Amino acid sequence: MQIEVTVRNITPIFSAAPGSNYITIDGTINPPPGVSRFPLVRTRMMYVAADVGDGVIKSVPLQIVPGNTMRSLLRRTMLKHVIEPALVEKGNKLSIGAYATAYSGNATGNPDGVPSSFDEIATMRAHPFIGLFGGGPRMLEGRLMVDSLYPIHTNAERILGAGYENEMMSGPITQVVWAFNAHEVVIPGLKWVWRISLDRPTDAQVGLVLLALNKMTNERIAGGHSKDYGRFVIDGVSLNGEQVWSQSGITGGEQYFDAVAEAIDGLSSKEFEQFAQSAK
Amino acid sequence: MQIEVTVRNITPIFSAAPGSNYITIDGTINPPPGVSRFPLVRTRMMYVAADVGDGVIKSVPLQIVPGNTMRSLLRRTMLKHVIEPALVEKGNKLSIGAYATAYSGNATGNPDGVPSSFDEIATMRAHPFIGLFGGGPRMLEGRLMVDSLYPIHTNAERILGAGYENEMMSGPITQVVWARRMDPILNLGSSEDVEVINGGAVAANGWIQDLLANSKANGRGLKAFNAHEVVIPGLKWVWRISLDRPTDAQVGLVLLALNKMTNERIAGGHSKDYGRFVIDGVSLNGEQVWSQSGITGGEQYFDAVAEAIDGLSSKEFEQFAQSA
Amino acid sequence: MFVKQVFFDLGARIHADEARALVAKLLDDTQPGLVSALMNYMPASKTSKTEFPLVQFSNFNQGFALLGFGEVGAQILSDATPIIHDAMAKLFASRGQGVVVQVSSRDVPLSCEKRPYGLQYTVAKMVVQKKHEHRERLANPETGKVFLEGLFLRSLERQAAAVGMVLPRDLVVSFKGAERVSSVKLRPDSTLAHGSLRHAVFEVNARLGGLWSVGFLLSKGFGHINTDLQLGQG
Repeated sequence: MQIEVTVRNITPIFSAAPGSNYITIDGTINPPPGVSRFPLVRTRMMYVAADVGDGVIKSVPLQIVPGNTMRSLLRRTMLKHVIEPALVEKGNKLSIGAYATAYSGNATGNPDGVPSSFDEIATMRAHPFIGLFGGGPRMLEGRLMVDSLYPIHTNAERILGAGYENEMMSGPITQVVWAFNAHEVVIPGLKWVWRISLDRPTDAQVGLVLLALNKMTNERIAGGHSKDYGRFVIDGVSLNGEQVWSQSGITGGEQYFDAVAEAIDGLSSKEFEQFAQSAK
Repeated sequence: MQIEVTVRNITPIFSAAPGSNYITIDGTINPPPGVSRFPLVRTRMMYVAADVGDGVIKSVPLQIVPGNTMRSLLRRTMLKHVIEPALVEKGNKLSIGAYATAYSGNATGNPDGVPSSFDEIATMRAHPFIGLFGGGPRMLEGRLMVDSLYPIHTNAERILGAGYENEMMSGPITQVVWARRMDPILNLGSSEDVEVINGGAVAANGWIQDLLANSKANGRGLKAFNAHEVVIPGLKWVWRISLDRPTDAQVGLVLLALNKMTNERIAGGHSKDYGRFVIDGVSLNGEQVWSQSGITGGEQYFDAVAEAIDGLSSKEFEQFAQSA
Repeated sequence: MFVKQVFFDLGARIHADEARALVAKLLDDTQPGLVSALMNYMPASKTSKTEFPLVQFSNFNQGFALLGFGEVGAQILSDATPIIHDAMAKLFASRGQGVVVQVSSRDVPLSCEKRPYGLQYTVAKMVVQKKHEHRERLANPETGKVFLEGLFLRSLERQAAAVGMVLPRDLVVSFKGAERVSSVKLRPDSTLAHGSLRHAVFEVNARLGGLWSVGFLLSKGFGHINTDLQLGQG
């Protein structure tokens, strides 16, 4: 529900881009001829309309972390940090296909084109995780809408023009790190905006997203696990635009946290098996 | 009555064009076969005669959100934030036919052959919702005509004859954005994560053996890799919502939808946040009425629609949807 | 043509020859035809074939891996994978808490093109001596050099002939040096050992575009490396 966090990276970010790219040296990034080819895995590309040239609007490059990856990040943080640890007691162990439908979108391929009856979608979009992350056999839409990670940049000004007059990154953002094959990463210390959106959500769903954002620092995204890429820290979480973050955590809007705590206290596996069972 | 809604998208716009398109690793949309083509669902495209060079007009591409899509979007935001709160505050109860005819123009797929009597036409066209969006079994014509969503680009230069001669974008506005699936049971690793799965690690290993048996060998497993072409974010579009002899209540309902358009999404791709936008301006027969706090102006239309929410019953929807 | 590479993850590293011995022991009781094809045995008895090994083990950081050269080896690998994976699943679930066995696959194509400039390739764990005459050749560098050149060229030629693709016969090779000299053992606690080179560097004018195996003891995971990694690796 218009949840917008800002994060700071400390290590490089490597959200690799699909491309057959190659470099010779830092003077030219993609050479025309094939002398001294050294292959490149680019970071993720986002051409964007921006005010470059003092008045005109042009497509310019800018490097992001995609919202599909952070949607999977928010998903795995909640599933592996409260949903599995508050599911590990009192029985109710997940099915294997239920675990696939919780971690991925579906249990398997070929989702059945038979739709589900409404008493399902009424029960599932009210439950904290399933209505947050829809899909499965019926490809349920869900409520939670995950934006891609936008660096607070001069190319990113028209998207982020309202709340940020200052703290505005300019010039180069990215650099090449070799190890003879080259890799392209985002320089650390950049401030990013990650936007989380939900339509008409229940108290437990926004509490779950909020609880996950209390603890988002631990899991590393968009880089090599061996290469130490992915560390980030969060300052400035906004909840309908009002600042709800400190060093110790959220400390604000406690009705959301009470609601989701009562929800995972009442969490059961039956809704997850009613998700993942492909009614073909 | 002409309304020109000039908007700026916040997120990328993805309104999927039908058509099984294909994409290589680097560019080359729809390659010759055998270069390992990946599936590609492009954004909705519109060919436009445009001034390419001096004296030549060619059918160039320019990719849009369809006018059917935003006609249903304006209709859906009208129903979700004006008509349904009114009908639940007064307790007026729709039928399944009235509900389906309100959101989809018809109740069933078979329209009635007979035409509606003229008193019924006058009542449902003086209705501030049904007059905007007609349909029904007797196939009513709505007063509202919704154009498709044109970006302010050189390609739409012949389209934007009046206004928008500035803010004139030259280069390309689309992007191939890649999204993949994994099988996360192919990413388990530790059996302490598998102790949540009932039956132990043997069932997870059976799913490993299932996907390797699929890999040597048409039941699809998981772990896809797909691309979709989206519009870039941050570019400014124009929308045209015109009206055919409107009552002031119908215009007030359109402006009530335009006040809180920004909650809804002008795209598909719901989970990827695609479709977030902010309205830069709203032109009411050329005059600008848009502010940061909704619409500043058009007070007679709003007053007319405030008198139209009062006196609004479900009965008009019911004999609009009732088939002879 | 193409060679298929199957990676098996158990959470701990086991050596390729030790994995070969371990794989034979678990399946010795049941399904002997699958074991015969995997180890390249003669269809009648236990003795392995004299020809080029289509199926060979290799190295994997968290376990071991299988290489199947050509369509026949790929099919043998394709039908072998579920039974072997279930065998490790039962073996590692019999003792301890249990570990998830994780698989991976690649279908690396093979190619070769002749270029008029020398190209460098390094091979690790290279067994070169198997009779006394090769030990006599290795004493003098001049008469051991041409032996190593002929061994490398005949290895490339027999792998091209076994995979079913044509190799140009105007290739020239050159050997620069090897970092270390070490022995290998056929079986543990055996007095017999075979001499071997470690981190040997070779220079071929032509280029290679896939997994290439050279020399002796190919089925033990000895002396093959991915050339496709080594183009511009540095």
